[PDB]
Amino acid sequence: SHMDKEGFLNKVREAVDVVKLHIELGHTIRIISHRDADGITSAAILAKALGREGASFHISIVKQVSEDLLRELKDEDYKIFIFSALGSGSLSLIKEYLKEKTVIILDHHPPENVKLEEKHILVNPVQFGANSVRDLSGSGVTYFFARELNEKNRDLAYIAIVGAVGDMQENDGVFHGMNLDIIEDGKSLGILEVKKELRLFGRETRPLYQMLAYATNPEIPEVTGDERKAIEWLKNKGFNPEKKYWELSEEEKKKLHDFLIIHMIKHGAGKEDIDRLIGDVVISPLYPEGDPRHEAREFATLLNATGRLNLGNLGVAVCLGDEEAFRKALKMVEDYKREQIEARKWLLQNWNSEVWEGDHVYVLYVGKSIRDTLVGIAASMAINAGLADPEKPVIVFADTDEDPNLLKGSARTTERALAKGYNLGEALRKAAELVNGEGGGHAIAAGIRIPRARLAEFRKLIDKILGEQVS
Ligand SMILES: Nc1ccn([C@@H]2O[C@H](COP(=O)(O)O)[C@@H](O)[C@H]2O)c(=O)n1
Ligand SMILES: Nc1ccn([C@@H]2O[C@H](COP(=O)(O)O)[C@@H](O)[C@H]2O)c(=O)n1
Ligand SMILES: Nc1ccn([C@@H]2O[C@H](COP(=O)(O)O)[C@@H](O)[C@H]2O)c(=O)n1
Ligand SMILES: [Zn+2]
Ligand SMILES: [Zn+2]
Ligand SMILES: [Zn+2]
Repeated sequence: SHMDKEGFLNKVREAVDVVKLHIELGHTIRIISHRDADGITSAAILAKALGREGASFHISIVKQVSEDLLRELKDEDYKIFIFSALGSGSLSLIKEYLKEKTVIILDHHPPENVKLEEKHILVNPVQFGANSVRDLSGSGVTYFFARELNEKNRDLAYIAIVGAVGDMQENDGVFHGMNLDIIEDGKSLGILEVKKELRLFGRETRPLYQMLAYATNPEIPEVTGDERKAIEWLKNKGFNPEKKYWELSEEEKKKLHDFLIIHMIKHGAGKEDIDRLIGDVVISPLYPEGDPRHEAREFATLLNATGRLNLGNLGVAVCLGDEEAFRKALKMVEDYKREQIEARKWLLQNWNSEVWEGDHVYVLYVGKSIRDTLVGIAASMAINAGLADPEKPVIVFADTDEDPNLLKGSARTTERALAKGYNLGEALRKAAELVNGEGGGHAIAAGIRIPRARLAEFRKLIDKILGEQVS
């Protein structure tokens, strides 16, 4: 990939001009944002930026831009809608249901290849050469929107990076694309620092043995999922296992890094996993050490915890400095992490007996054993736990809140699988059109909803469609 950065920024400036037309008239800005760290930070960036202009706004945090959602937004009397961190795969639907409204899409998903009307403006870095999961996230698009609207919005650079980390834009251990420009803005203001550190959840709030035991991206062999063994390993290497990572000296951190790298090599971990163990970690002196907001991944996890309970609006308030919202959000992270480890335990126990393996895909139907909103994490964990061939994409389906006749599915894969030609977003979109469902997303990570009774048909279909992508 390679971004035309100034061309993208000129498109951003075009959207800023449109939103200013509505601010002048006192129009309330309707905001629809994705239910994850990327979308929650996106909405907070818009809330702070519009607040600086004295404009009013109304935020909803949602899972997807569905035809049903757009039917609802069609009847709302707002004059302008901003979709942030989602929507680029729903341009035809937005064109239909919001035809007589002004729409701004601040997003980084692979855009639907259709023509938009004059009052609908897509602001998407992928259209200017970006890799959708690496060069900029939804919070990043929203950040540059806010920055062009008012230069004072550069103080949102850390919140923007929180969304990027939540979206795993530094999944290979380093930041890329225009995320590096946001980082430079934040450094100039002194509100963020980039450290070369252990890229695991728990730098601020977890004891070291839980930082190691929670590691699923990448896993630490023999230690992941076993706090007792994590304690034994840490003590044997000379570390107080109850200490938090932020309490280690820089000398002690580097010693831990060496021990972990040697451990992964001795247990045969792959080069890709070793390379993303140590890398860019973003902290912020705006918050105290030991506070999850002090580090981007802990902050993103805190926001994801509010989204999981359908309290994304509380996550927005956390980003905006509401300390009472922060105290509530702290109480949601423990159940969030515990359920992920339980999902991994179920996968290890049931993968061999339940998974359907085609020529180009694994399809796992977990029934009700894993929450519908966790099937994506589960698919990724099947790869990281070594259950799945890294070159074969994994799709996990579960029963879902949304509909008793529906299955919610998530697809995940690796960069080496993408090198073979697979594109999960495109494959799921095309398969959904044939089994009376709905799907799409990134090449490396995508979602789909299908009727439960069409699962067997879907498995054969998606295997064939993925195979046709193999060049
Ligand atoms: N392999 C993986 C994949 C996801 N996760 C968790 O899932 C969260 C969000 O995952 P998605 O980006 O797939 O929605 C991450 O921030 C992390 O807490 C994990 O712990 N291990
Ligand atoms: N119909 C769909 C379903 C999911 N997606 C995208 O696919 C990605 C992964 O989906 P899940 O998080 O639902 O597994 C998300 O970025 C989501 O916005 C999409 O663009 N169109
Ligand atoms: N290298 C990467 C980068 C992102 N991802 C996934 O891509 C998705 C991006 O989230 P959105 O669809 O919400 O933008 C997340 O599920 C994230 O875990 C990945 O699976 N591998
Ligand atoms: Zn260039
Ligand atoms: Zn998102
Ligand atoms: Zn995103």
